[PDB]
Amino acid sequence: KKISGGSVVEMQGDEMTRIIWELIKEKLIFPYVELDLHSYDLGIENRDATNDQVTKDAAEAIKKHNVGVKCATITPDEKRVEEFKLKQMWKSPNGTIRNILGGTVFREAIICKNIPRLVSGWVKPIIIGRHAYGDQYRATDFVVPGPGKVEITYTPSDGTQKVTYLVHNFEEGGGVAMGMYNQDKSIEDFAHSSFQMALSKGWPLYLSTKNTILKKYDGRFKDIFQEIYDKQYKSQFEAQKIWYEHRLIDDMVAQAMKSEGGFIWACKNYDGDVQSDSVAQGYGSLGMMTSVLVCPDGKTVEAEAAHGTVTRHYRMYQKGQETSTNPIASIFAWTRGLAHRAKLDNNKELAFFANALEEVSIETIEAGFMTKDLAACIKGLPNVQRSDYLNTFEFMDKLGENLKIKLAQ
Amino acid sequence: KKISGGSVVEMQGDEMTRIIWELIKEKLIFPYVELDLHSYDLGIENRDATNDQVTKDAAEAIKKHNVGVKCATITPDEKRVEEFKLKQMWKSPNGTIRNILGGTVFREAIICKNIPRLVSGWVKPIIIGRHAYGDQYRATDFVVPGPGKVEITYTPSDGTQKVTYLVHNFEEGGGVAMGMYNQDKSIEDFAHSSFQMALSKGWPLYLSTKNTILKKYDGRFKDIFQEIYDKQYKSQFEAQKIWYEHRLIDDMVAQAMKSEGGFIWACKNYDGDVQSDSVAQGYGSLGMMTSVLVCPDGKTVEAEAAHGTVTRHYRMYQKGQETSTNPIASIFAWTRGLAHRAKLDNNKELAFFANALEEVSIETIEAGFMTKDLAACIKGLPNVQRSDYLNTFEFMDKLGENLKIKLAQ
Ligand SMILES: NC(=O)c1ccc[n+]([C@@H]2O[C@H](COP(=O)([O-])OP(=O)(O)OC[C@H]3O[C@@H](n4cnc5c(N)ncnc54)[C@H](OP(=O)(O)O)[C@@H]3O)[C@@H](O)[C@H]2O)c1
Ligand SMILES: NC(=O)c1ccc[n+]([C@@H]2O[C@H](COP(=O)([O-])OP(=O)(O)OC[C@H]3O[C@@H](n4cnc5c(N)ncnc54)[C@H](OP(=O)(O)O)[C@@H]3O)[C@@H](O)[C@H]2O)c1
Ligand SMILES: [Mg+2]
Ligand SMILES: [Mg+2]
Repeated sequence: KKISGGSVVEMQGDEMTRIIWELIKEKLIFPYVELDLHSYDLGIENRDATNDQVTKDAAEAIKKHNVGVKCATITPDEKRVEEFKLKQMWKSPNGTIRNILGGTVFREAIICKNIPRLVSGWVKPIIIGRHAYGDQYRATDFVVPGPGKVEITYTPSDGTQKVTYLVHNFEEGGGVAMGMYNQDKSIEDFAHSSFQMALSKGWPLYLSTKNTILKKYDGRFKDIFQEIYDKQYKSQFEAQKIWYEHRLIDDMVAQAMKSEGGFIWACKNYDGDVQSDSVAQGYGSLGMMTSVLVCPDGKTVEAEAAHGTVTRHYRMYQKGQETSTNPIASIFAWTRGLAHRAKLDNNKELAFFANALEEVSIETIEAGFMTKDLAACIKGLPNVQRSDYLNTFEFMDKLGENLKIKLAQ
Repeated sequence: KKISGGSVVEMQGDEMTRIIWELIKEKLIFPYVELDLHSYDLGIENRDATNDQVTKDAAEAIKKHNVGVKCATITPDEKRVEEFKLKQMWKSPNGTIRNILGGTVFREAIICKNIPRLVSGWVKPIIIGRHAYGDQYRATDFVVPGPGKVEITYTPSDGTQKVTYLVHNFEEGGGVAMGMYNQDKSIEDFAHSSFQMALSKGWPLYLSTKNTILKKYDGRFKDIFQEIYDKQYKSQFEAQKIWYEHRLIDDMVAQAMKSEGGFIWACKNYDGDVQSDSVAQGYGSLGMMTSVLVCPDGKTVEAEAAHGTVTRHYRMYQKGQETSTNPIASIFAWTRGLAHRAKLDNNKELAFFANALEEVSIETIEAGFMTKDLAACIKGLPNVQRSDYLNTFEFMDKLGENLKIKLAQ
């Protein structure tokens, strides 16, 4: 019999992931779960034929039904215009979905006992939440060709005095300057999503800033987090035996390095962008990392794999050659989206399914069945032999059958 | 029989490091090397006595004689002005010496094979250089208390052809905003010290930036490094089988994590401050890290331990309790200073001494004779027993006695 799974927006995507995506639904999901499924094809073909409007449609569909699961999509560049004869160099679907939904993106590992990390001691997930707006990413930067002054000026709407600050007087030669900003409302959303994510996963939360030097800019993030914590989350944190602390970024990267893991780490835009590439690598393959967008509203979530379409593997797949692409990240996109769906609907049976699929995936790996990327974590890439791993399809077949066995009890 | 070691400027310091400093000189340096020493007591009491003049004097002496070796010093805060009745909250001696000399600080680990790192494969040194100036550290930040526009502006010295960059029109509520800059001259210096360090150590060099988004601000860093490489350093790198490449920060932090080590990593101001704490902890104890200032002139160096005065340890020492403070970093401040003295004076015998003391230090530890911090890296802090390590004095006595053995050869 089939579990009543509810409403979910489903976004098909490109290349290697698209093939894996279909295998996941066919073999892992639809056999066990009936869904009020709203599909939008964000394949690059159907994106061009609708002028990116299927993307905006899907973002709004997530806003309406609250749970989005998305396959990796090609982000058009020049090479990709030539490739598909694209009418316009369309923007990142993730950029467009983020911008429409708001929210913070959090990256959580999938951890298996028999797969060594690069940071030996990481035994639990370090979940980085990256504040997705402003700072360096909406900066206004320029070359300073020669002598002159760079000033920054605030002009109040309430009539009162314009303020002008000298940033630097270039007396000889030139250089470089920029302005950047953040927005109180965005910082509050970032805060809300981080507090909520910590309360739902059951881990403490740390915020990193550099407020020792950026006393006003970063002080603001620190103040906003503290004041939201105090008036809206503190007592749930203590009832759950969790805490919230602000840290200096220099202390935090050191603490994360020495940690066992088991915490949420809210990062500023740039720090999240960098520190999450470090942490993912410290865990191992990107095939073991999801990327989940969590809106401030408590309700709306969008889940994907942290990696891309895996073009290189797709090229070999197009040539009739062997592939071993890790599907775990795509699977946990499904399971983590489904678990959130189940939390919204109070659906014990769906929560039970999502968790059992995670367990089947981990157990199957723990038993010796794994893709090449994972075999390389054990032996070192130069020593992997063909008998150490399964191809993509053998691995999915195995997971599909172990799942079936696990679901019978 | 003594080695003529030449001219060295020596700077005494504070607390636990100060005790260790004297021991190093008495037991490891002075029995073997005669020096034209120029001593300066940058202990906290003497800085106060001379209104921080001894710090400026020391820095002018480094300028004159080209090599400096410095013990860890107290940076005054409120609590410290109380402790010593300081007539003013004196500036960090590091930042006073750095501003006077120019130069870029580079951090290099000491690696022993029986001491595990936190990061698996790190087997060779990852030497981060930090651009010492500008960006966040000389920025102009402020709170935006309500609606209004923020604009940053460049006005050429002749007062003509002003360019205004709108950073944000804050329509509802407020936020935060910032102007920052860098300077061509400073960036060139940074490039020269990085290229020189790479060619002296015999490692390749990477420069990390975020030029995918900061196209003008960071492309300037990239362009300047590239034009100084192509004009002045390329043929030397090629003769030494060594390369220079620019990397995106996101790629670099991932590369470093996956690496076996063995490169110089030039970082921008903020990235250097952050990633060097991450890397230091990835290696283990701070007692195994030095911090060497290298001036663009090719000639002038200042060496010290990357750690501080180890105040916690010093308190135990002041109450007549046993202490175990790693002196390796202070020793490598002396050996790396003396090697640079040797390079400048073409002093084979001094060069031999420096390297032998480094070897002795590593071998002693590799043979099981070590301080508590290192025993903690092997066993885990909670599992360390007294018999797993040596106390400070026992450890120095053992080095001094292995050193004497090695010098008979
Ligand atoms: N959210 C998104 O939709 C998203 C995110 C990132 C990138 N992209 C897009 O995806 C495309 C590919 O970009 P990319 O090559 O930079 O990124 P990628 O797809 O993440 O692939 C980079 C490399 O990482 C390894 N890898 C990644 N995912 C893996 C998996 N599931 N299993 C095994 N190995 C995996 C592979 O290493 P080896 O090659 O060494 O095997 C692979 O070639 C681009 O079109 C880009 O725009 C999309
Ligand atoms: N370059 C400099 O001159 C410099 C740099 C940094 C700090 N400081 C000054 O140093 C003082 C102390 O600052 P801090 O306490 O933050 O930093 P610290 O002196 O570096 O001590 C930090 C902690 O790291 C461990 N540690 C550091 N050095 C060690 C060594 N050689 N052997 C074994 N363990 C070591 C100890 O950990 P456990 O306590 O866990 O054992 C120690 O308590 C302050 O006055 C500060 O201003 C100076
Ligand atoms: Mg990134
Ligand atoms: Mg730092």
